Amino acid sequence: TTYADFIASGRTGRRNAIHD
Amino acid sequence: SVKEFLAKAKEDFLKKWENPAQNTAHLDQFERIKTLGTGSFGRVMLVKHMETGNHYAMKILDKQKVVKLKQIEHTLNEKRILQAVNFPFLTKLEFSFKDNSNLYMVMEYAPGGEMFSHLRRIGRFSEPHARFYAAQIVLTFEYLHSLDLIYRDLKPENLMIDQQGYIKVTDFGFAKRVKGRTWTLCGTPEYLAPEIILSKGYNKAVDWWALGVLIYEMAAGYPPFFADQPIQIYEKIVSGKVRFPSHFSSDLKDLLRNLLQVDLTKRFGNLKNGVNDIKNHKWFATTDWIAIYQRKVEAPFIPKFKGPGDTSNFDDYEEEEIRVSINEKCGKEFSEF
Ligand SMILES: NCC1CCN(c2ncnc3[nH]cnc23)CC1
Repeated sequence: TTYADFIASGRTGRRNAIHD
Repeated sequence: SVKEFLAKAKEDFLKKWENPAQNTAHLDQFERIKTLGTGSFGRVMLVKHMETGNHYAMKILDKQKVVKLKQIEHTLNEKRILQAVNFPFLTKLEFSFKDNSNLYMVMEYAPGGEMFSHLRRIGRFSEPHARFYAAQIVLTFEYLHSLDLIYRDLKPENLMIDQQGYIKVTDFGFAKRVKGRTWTLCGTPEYLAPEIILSKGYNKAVDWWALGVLIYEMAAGYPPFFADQPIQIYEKIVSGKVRFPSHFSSDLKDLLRNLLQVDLTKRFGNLKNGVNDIKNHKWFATTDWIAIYQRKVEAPFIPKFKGPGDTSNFDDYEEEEIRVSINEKCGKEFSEF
């Protein structure tokens, strides 16, 4: 499931901004 | 009318924009209580204003770290804008000042914690719950865009819940007053419009795309474009192929298709009728826009509170000194702050 794929990803925590 | 409300708000904003408040407090007027969040140049703390006993959120930026990160102009944008705005779903600056080492911005404290925390814990929000938040964002963006401001970092991490369960859109670090197009690569991977990723000049339509991402994430419990590395996220976004959970209502999908539109001539919020294509979409048909703005609507979730400076809706972060050098750092760079 997509939910399961999300929760197993490294991007369920607070996500950092990107810049330049 | 909205046009009348907004013209007046613009008069108010410009007066402060052209003549910014500066040096309206000092560090030792505040008792520091707890770190509520951290970031690249420092943190935000819960503080108590001693003279009044009011609680605030104090953002502390290390000038040297701002300089290393090439965020001088962006930081000056943040303070200059936040001191000048006034809106129910924003936290304007109550005070700002600087010392030898740091920049300080003092704002209304939102005790309910980050939407992010609640969204992750609960999994996903019901469509009515998502719509209640989304409406507040639509109105804020209406307000901000009318002032020629682009926000550029919408996400659950940057949406604070207040004691009444309403939102504050915080984190103005990438906010910019610009007429026409701008070019900076900034934002958060999951929320970046394809124009940004493709390194085009872009405009406030990036905020409306980011709204599509947020509504999707609130309603699904995960974002429309995700993967372990940013590059893979960027590849998905520029395809633009979105897949919707089967529980998404017909109306929701249709809204999202029009927000998450790679074609700028068709993207909602960027059309001839501006924000009204969003305000009058069927998904929002139950939304009473004036009552949301007046905070008359009953919030679908109200935070659990124990006291005025209770912090149990926030994660715990390691507390670090606020050190103030005996030598002034980066005076020229931050002269106007
Ligand atoms: N991006 C997440 C951070 C969490 C801590 N912050 C915060 N927390 C509480 N009230 C506030 N009023 C203004 N900012 C702010 C700042 C944002």
